[PDB]
Amino acid sequence: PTYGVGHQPYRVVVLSFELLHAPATVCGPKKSTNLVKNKCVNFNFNGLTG
Amino acid sequence: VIRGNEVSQIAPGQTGNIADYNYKLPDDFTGCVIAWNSNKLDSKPSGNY
Amino acid sequence: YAWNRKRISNCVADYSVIYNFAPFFAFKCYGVSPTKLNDLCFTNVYADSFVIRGNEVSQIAPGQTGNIADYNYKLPDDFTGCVIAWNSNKLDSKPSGNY
Repeated sequence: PTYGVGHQPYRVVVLSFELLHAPATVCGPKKSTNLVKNKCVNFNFNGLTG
Repeated sequence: VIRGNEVSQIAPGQTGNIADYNYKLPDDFTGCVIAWNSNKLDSKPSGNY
Repeated sequence: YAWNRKRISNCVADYSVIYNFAPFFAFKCYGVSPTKLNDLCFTNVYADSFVIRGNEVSQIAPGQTGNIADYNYKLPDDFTGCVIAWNSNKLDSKPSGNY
């Protein structure tokens, strides 16, 4: 505890995100909406906005 | 758990000692790095060995 | 206002033993990167040593004005070096006041 701020211990947690190539399994708390077809609509498919 | 000078080595493309012999990140890395001080839990007066 | 200057010449330089001498965080290098300092060679390396307040560490950069960078220590705008600063409260301060 008597060493300086550059020699003090640090705890490191590294999160690495694997982007969408497989079916998504880690997804956020947003709810779902019933699907509409043959109508001009804004969609959001697993984070793909268009 | 690392030292305070070596937090800058946990990054894509960095070299040194930790990055070359302990923990290497890819150059196409995507994600987040979280670091905080732990002088109250991971230290001892006689030396945390 | 009376900063020292040490000439470092005619020697091989290891920049990985810098981290074992002072408890700083990281280098602040301009023009180069601190991880590539072992793979290239210079002609002359100078070292300037002084003590300032924590407000004025940001004036030890090229192109900065203020109080330290106007009448005390001014860096060139074509600077190709590294600035290392670390806290020292156990050696540079006194309860009666270090003057």
